[PDB]
Amino acid sequence: DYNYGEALQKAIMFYEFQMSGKLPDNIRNNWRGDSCLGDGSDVGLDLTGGWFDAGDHVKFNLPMAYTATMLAWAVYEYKDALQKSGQLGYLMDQIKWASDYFIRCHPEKYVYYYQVGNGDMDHRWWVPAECIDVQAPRPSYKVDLSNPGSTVTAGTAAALAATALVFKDTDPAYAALCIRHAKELFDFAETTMSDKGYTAALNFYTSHSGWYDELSWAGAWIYLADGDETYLEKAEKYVDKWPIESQTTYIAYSWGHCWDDVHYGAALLLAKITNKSLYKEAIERHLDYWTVGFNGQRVRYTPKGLAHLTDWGVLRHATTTAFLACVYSDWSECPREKANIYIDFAKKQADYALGSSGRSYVVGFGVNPPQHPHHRTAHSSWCDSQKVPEYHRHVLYGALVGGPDASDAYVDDIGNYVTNQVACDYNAGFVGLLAKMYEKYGGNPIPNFMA
Ligand SMILES: OC[C@H]1O[C@@H](O[C@H]2[C@H](O)[C@@H](O)[C@H](O)O[C@@H]2CO)[C@H](O)[C@@H](O)[C@@H]1O
Ligand SMILES: [Ca+2]
Repeated sequence: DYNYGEALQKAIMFYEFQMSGKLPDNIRNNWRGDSCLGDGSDVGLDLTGGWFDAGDHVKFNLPMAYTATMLAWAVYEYKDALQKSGQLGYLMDQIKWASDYFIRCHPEKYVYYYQVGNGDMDHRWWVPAECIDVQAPRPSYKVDLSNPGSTVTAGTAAALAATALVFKDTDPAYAALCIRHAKELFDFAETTMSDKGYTAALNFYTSHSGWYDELSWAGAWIYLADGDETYLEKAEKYVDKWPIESQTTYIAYSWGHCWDDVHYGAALLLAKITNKSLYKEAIERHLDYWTVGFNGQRVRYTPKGLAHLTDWGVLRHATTTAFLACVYSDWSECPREKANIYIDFAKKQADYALGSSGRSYVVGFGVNPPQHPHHRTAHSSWCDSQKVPEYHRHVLYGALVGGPDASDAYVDDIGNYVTNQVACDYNAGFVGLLAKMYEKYGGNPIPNFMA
């Protein structure tokens, strides 16, 4: 069996490498430094902090909020296992880092900054984070009542709500602040019902599923953290505008939970909150189709056992769906026979990410892991070139790469930003999955681990 403690410890550490702004003194690596300290200067605000999205240095607040919410979800479900591993403190520190940044992006009730950095310009430069802000300006982008962005504002509300949920027992003052910001951002999103202003992320993180599942997503997290039934009532109200499986009348089920489509996770949380069969059927339709099949149709699988939804961030999809299987299979209302099927599914997907096919797909872990992730700072080029140096100067511990194709084929290639891609959302659900696997199978993390 694989060391799920070591994997978990590193999958969490991966986020330290993504940090932007003035780093705290408690960081565990010696190669990341302060960066992009002027973020927000163009609008008179302190918009520093947060995570760089992927191997670039743009801060995209839609996938960032998604990542924070999933990280908080891991704590919510597997707090005790995360403490026993000794990594709960690090994971909590990262959640607050992202949420602190979301709060700074919300200086007024109906003004939310959703992006720092221009996508096209930032991607022209292959330079480390500590040098990026000298090469090109980093403008701030915002939405308001006249140019609204309901998807991203609702997504950030979910993140702050989930943050308040896990910080309420340790820092109630901080939890109260996050809740206040979440309900404001929720009201902002619900009032505008539009993405007319969400324009800086076009061609990078444009959603087509709609902001309504983001509303149910946020409404459930607000209720779990605050108990205000008003936001549970609003969550169930917008279920009828979730995506529907084509050629049917079911709630969509043949995709997966991801930064673009959160109605999957929303259905799981609403099932646990309300115990209604509407949500239980929807999530069980999804997890059934992803395992044994539903109505004679089944998600594609590679011969080596990987659930292969699509070629873009395939492992992000498998590990994330696997995490949902963990949470639901551990639920008391889950049919027992379906529980064993779902959890065996989760272990196989986890083991595939860790090296069941013959090689780890987690940088710096296991056998023959990827060594050339499409990541500017870990590569650390001295001349604006992906090819120079020919080896990464730094190890991007814990990063889950895009993954192999449908025939289990994969090759290291710093230039392939699909197969060798890494990103915040790729590791989000992965943490939750490993937390469960550690709880069940153990495997001790590296003591005193430093990068
Ligand atoms: O936005 C996804 C991905 O983009 C990467 O930049 C690409 C860019 O999208 C493409 O149009 C251009 O031709 O090539 C660059 C890379 O050479 C970016 O490097 C990634 O960080 C980002 O995740
Ligand atoms: Ca959506």
